[PDB]
Amino acid sequence: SGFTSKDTYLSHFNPRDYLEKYYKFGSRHSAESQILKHLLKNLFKIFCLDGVKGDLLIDIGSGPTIYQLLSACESFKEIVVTDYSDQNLQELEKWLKAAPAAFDWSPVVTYVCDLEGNRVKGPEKEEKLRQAVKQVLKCDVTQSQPLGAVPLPPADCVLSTLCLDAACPDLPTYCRALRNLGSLLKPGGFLVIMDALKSSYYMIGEQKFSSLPLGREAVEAAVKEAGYTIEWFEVISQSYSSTMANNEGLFSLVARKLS
Ligand SMILES: Nc1ncnc2c1ncn2[C@@H]1O[C@H](CSCC[C@H](N)C(=O)O)[C@@H](O)[C@H]1O
Ligand SMILES: NC(=O)c1cccnc1
Repeated sequence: SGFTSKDTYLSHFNPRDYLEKYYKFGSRHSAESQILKHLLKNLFKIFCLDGVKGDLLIDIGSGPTIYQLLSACESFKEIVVTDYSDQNLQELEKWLKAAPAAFDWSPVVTYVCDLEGNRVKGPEKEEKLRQAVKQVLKCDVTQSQPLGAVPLPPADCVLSTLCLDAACPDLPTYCRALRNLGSLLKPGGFLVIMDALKSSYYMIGEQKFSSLPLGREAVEAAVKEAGYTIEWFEVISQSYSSTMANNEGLFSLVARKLS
C-alpha cells in the first residue's frame, strides 16, 4: 500500500457510506454541509451564469454522486459519467433508474432548484438529468486513455470534483492525469476541477483514504504546465470536520485547453 491503491477503492470504498457521511445535506450547519453548499454555488455560477455550455461533458471520478451534475445538465445535452470503482457506478446507476433504494438527493436537488430561479421543480430537475446522462463508463485518470478503448467525440467539458487529489499518489502522476484528461477535450475546451487543498487524507466512516496534499501554487503550476489557460481560480478557506479530513479549504477553477 502506502497511498491508497487502485484496488483498495475496488474493495474498501463503500458508496452508500460515503454518501451518508458527506452528502446527506442536513439542516445543521455542518462543515460537510457548508462545503457542499459552496461547491453548489460555484457549479451554478459556472454552468448557469458563465459561458460554459456545449454538446458533451465527461464527469471524471464521479464516484457515486450526482450533485456536481445538477447545473451542468442545463448546459449540456450529453453527459457521460465515469469512475474507477465499479461499485460506485453501480450506486449511481441505481439513482438513474430512480430506484426506491437509491440515495435520496432531494435536499440537494431542492437547494439547486432555488439557486437557479426556482423555475423548475425537483421532479423536473431530476428527470432532466436522467435524460442527459447517456452512459456510465469505467475510467482511470492514470492512463493515457482514461476511458480505455471507448469511442467518444472530443468533449466540450471535462469536469472533476474531489477526484484527482485522491487518485494521484504524487505530483508527476497528477500532471499526467491532467494531460490524459486533456486528451478527451477539444482545444478551447473547458477543464473544471474542484478539489481539496493541502489534504493528506479523508475518512469514510472507519476506513481512511490517502490524498495528495497540494497547494494552490502547485495545482496552478501543474495545470498551466500541462496545457491549459486558467479563466478563474477560487480558494475558500472552509474545511471538513477534523474527523472527516485534514484539508485546508478547497479550490475550484475553470481552465481552457490550449488550441
Ligand atoms: N485512478 C482513478 N481514476 C478514476 N477515478 C478514481 C481513481 N482513483 C480513485 N478514483 C475515484 O475517486 C473518487 C474520489 S471521491 C469523489 C467522488 C465524486 N467525484 C464527488 O464529488 O464526491 C472515487 O469515486 C474513486 O472511485
Ligand atoms: N480531496 C479529498 O481528499 C476528498 C475529500 C472528500 C471526498 N473525496 C475526496
